[PDB]
Amino acid sequence: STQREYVFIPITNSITIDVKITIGGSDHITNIDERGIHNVLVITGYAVDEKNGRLVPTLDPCDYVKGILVAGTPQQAQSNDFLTLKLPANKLYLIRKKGNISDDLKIYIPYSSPDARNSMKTKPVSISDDTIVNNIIKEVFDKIYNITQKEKVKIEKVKEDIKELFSYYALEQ
Amino acid sequence: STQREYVFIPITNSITIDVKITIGGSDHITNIDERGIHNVLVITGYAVDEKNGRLVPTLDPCDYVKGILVAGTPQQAQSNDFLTLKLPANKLYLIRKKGNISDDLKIYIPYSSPDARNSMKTKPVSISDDTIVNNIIKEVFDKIYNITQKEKVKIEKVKEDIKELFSYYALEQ
Amino acid sequence: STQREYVFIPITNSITIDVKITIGGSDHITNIDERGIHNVLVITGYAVDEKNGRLVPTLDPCDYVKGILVAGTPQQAQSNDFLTLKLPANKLYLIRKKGNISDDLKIYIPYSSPDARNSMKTKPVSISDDTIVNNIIKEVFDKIYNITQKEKVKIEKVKEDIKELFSYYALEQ
Amino acid sequence: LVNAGSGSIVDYVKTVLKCIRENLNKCSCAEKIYSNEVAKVMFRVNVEKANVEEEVKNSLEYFETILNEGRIIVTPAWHVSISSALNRGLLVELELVNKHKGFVIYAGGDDLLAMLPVDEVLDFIKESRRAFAGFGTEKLGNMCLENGFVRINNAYYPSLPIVGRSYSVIIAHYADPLFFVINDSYNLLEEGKEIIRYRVMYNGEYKDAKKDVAIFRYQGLTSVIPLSLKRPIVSSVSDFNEIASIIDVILELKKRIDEGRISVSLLYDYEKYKHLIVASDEKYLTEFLVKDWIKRNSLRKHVEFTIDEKLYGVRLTIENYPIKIPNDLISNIVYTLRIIYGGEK
Amino acid sequence: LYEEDYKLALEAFKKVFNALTHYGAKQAFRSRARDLVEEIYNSGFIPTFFYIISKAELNSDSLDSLISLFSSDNAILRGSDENVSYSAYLFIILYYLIKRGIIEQKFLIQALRCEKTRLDLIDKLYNLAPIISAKIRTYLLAIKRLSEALIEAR
Repeated sequence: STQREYVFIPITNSITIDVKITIGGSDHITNIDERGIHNVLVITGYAVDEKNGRLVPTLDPCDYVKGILVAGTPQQAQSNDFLTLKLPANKLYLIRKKGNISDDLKIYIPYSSPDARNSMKTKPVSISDDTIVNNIIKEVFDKIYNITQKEKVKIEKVKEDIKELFSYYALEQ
Repeated sequence: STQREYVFIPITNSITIDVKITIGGSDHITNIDERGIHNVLVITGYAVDEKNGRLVPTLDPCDYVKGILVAGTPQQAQSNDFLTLKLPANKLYLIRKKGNISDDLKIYIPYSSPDARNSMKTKPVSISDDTIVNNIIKEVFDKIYNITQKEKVKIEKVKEDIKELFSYYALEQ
Repeated sequence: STQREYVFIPITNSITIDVKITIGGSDHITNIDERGIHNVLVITGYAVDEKNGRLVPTLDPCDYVKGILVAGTPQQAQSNDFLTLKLPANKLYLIRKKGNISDDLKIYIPYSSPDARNSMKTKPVSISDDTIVNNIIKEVFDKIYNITQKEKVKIEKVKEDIKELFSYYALEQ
Repeated sequence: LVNAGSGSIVDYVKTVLKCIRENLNKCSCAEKIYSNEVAKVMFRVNVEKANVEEEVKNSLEYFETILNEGRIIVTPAWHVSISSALNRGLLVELELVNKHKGFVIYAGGDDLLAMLPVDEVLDFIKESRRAFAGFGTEKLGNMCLENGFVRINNAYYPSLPIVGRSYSVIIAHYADPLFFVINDSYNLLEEGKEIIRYRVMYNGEYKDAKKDVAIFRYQGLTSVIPLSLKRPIVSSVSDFNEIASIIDVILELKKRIDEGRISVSLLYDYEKYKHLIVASDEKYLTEFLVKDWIKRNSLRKHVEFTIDEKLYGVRLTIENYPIKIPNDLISNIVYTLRIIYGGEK
Repeated sequence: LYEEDYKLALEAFKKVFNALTHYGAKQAFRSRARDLVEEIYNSGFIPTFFYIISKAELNSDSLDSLISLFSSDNAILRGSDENVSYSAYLFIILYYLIKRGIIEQKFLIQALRCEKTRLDLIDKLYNLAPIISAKIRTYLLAIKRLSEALIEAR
């Protein structure tokens, strides 16, 4: 029952906070100790909506929405904005997994309504453009420790896993 | 044949030039005629300390610090810090060889005495921050190469060809 | 630390030991426990000198000098013609490696200071006169390790220990 | 070689290619790389008879032949992979010719022959060229295009991102003899694509490439629109979004014309602005001459149409051939529109 | 024939464009590039040349700032916004007669200093009036186009 959170990694300037105070502990998933970003999380079958920086589900098992599971607090306010599920840690789509963690979790996933006032489309997109990696990793994730960018000797390595791992599917609306 | 000294390029300013009496000729085995510095010699073990590091020989073939070979005397003709051995110049580690040589020449390679009292784990360094790459040409190249680079047009790519082929290990002791 | 002294296998008359009273303890790294000789520390860019034959500095990269490394100090009274170095035991360059230790190694290889007036010549020398090693097999692991010649059976694998392996270079001086 | 085979192995081969460059060690490199291997073989006690002095030699013998021959040593797997990818690229190529209301005449592997309407021809080339390189937008069939990796249900398959792909568009009357229209298409490209050079950006320099050109032809008018402008066509995942980047420059331009946002006189006035845009070598000055040439013969007051600014100076040449190509890219963009618009009246 | 005149028009303009510090002087030059080119071919070359020099207000440090502009790139034109503009266009015309060898550069540079010789310059241009007007056309027309494009309102 780890009160987990999922801050995903698009190019949008809309993933600023969307969250609040810490896990309730320090058993995190930013396993950047060895060689950079480890233990990625990819939702299957979701959009990113290119705006209103939450996630929208679309029912084809073809989409990838990626981002690191850094826990915390869902703005201390939301209950319906998330799926409120309980995973046993063995039913996910993960990348760069370490020694198996056989515990169980709490689930808050940033959710936008399907709300197909428009039509839903999938738009492939990734990260490039040094300023487009300069913005977001300094917004939030560098502050997970802030000992990163302090002594982090893998700055050249962590900077790439934004353009190497997290490739999401936009909305095209 | 005649005098030959080895000019090893440091990052420090400790053993700067110290080059007395000439050859009678000027047959330095380096030749920078048109666009590239040639006959750059690399050798195993001799690693620099970046502070008066005169390339003590290590035993690992990974450790190396290159240099330039010219027709000089043992840094002002003293019996302090040189090897003074000879090999017939057919079993050399010469990158970008050029032209002809002298077969059995009096070579002079600088030598530092063993540095005890510390462990090293020496690190390889690729040099940048160009402010150095011209300092090694202000007085220690336009004197040791006192024929070339003022009669032709090309002057600039040597400070970058000393970037592509120059890289070596730092003692840090 | 674990001060280490080094032996080698020439075809000279300055072979057997050149070193006196042993470890004084119960430790060594050049293990001959299972299936022949092991951990024969290799050293390149050096020679045999074949003439009061300690090591020789040779810029030739095509040199394969190698021998048995033992602990202790080389006669404790010769502070003239050795190398007096230290390495962290992973910065080394071994052969047929064995168990890993992250200590530091005070290596003591015999290496004279010729300051040659004649050019160092190079000569290929592999293993000849299979009887010649019968002297030195009792001068390597039956000199200081001295477990051999009692009830061992690998004296046939001790043959193939040198039947093919040792191929170093000489001077022809 | 260094980028292939990543992991703990790369730093081993990184040193093997080091000790080659100017006719180097000649097997006297083990010293640098034996340490790499022998200090590694003890990570597991199973070494049977690994003669490390030979192992690093055979590897050094391998890369030697590669660099001496200047070409990858071809194995069956090298073929079967290129061959299978060539069949998967065929699949996505057929959805594109159907998406653009075209008629496939044959499409086997790398080749393709189709009959498109004059309308969907420009954006077909745009998507087809990028889809060939693996990059692409929304899935076509049951397969997506992921930056040089066609993906079929979580299964990633390689594509051919580096391989250039030339195009040849004949805008022909429906009554023209199909014998001479097909002949021209094989004697407009296959001997016209063989002679066309443009100024490509190669490793900071400006070299002269000759392939991947997308020739257009309309009864005498000819146009050539390079699709790469960078000689290793893809060297990083950021190289994809500018493949066929000149096509949408023509597509956007064509879009703003039929909406009356730009007069068609744009194509007829460029001649006088051309000599200045040619002779001008300061890009801050050309980005104002085309901004002026656009707004002069524009039909509104809120059309802000840019040109990517890497298109200033291409100088497409041709060696003594009965094909007259304007020797600059922006002029070829104007001729391409005249050809597309000539085949709609 | 005049393929290198679109080149010349780019170096001459970039000189005038920089020796026009004040913004209202650039705008005033843009007004000269449009208008002066259309009187040379309706009213004639020297009738427009007389009009240019009369409004240029020579005989100052300006007349020597021109001499510097022929070679230097740090020169500046100071004076009335209507003066720097008209004098900057006199440079444009003279810069062409130099680079094309219609008028000897040494003559023109010393005729721009010696007061007694300026009348001989105007006397030389009178006989070269038909030849000049033919050649400068492509050059001046290009200067007109560069002005309308590069000289913008803030």
